[PDB]
Amino acid sequence: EAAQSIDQLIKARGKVYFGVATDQNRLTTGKNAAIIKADFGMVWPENSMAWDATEPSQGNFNFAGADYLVNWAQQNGKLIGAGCLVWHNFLPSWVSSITDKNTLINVMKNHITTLMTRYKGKIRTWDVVGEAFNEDGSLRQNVFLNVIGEDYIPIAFQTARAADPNAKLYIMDYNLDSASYPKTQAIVNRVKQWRAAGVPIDGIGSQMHLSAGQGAGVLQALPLLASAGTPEVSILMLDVAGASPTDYVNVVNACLNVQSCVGITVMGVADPDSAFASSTPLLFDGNFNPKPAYNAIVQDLQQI
Ligand SMILES: O=[N+]([O-])c1ccc2nn[nH]c2c1
Repeated sequence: EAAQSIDQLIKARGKVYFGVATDQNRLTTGKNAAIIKADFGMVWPENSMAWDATEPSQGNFNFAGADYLVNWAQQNGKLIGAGCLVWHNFLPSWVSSITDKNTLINVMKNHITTLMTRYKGKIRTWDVVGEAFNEDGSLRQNVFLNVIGEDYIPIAFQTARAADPNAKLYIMDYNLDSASYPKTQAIVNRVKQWRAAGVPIDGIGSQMHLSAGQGAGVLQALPLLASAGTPEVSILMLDVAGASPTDYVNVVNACLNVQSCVGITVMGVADPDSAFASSTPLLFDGNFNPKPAYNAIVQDLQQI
């Protein structure tokens, strides 16, 4: 049927992409590769770029999984996003146990530089820092904050910019879906401050793991995120419990409404492959058929 690719359609509305998280296992099973080829314009590593996947012991990197994704995307004419370079998730014990500031700075910089160098010029977007905020808006006391202090964030970004000046560098977080929530306000205020200091934060990414009914709030939250003045914002990790068309369409329209929002990435293709499968929160069902939300996004994006 005509005009059924949400990536094609969103590009026709002036956005950069509709993306999806994937990896080698997905691409070689199910109908994921077919759907991604037809319907999506950008891919991200669901897991293969995580620190645990990529640097399981100090200085010793594992690239096979990430290489597969990058190669597949290149072969299929897809943009690539990657991350997360610095966050509290998926950290090897060898990182978490470091207590010396200069050591951890250099570990972090080597992790950033190594990964970004390997894929230099190939990656549109890097999520450099993730999940840096507490729910109250204070900085999360992860190993980086505890050992390095708050400079870890400027250092990460500056390191990333040096490693691959072509990439757009993002900070990302979750629970940025309500404009009145302290975390949402805080990331804006801190990103403004960091950018005023010359930190090269090109984007804020909103990890939109949503419960039912939360789409509507994003119409206010996304404009708020864009007010930090980054050149870009994006929607990441999108899924919605229940997959209501109302929620999905509100999210998409938030993207359309926000000039600086470049695109939307969904957390996966088909429901059974979600970490939240019982909430059937994705755009394709367990037989790989598009769900009502997919079709509602198509109608919303269709336009002489
Ligand atoms: O948007 N994404 O779905 C997504 C998935 C994994 C990631 N790791 N870093 N950034 C990511 C974005």
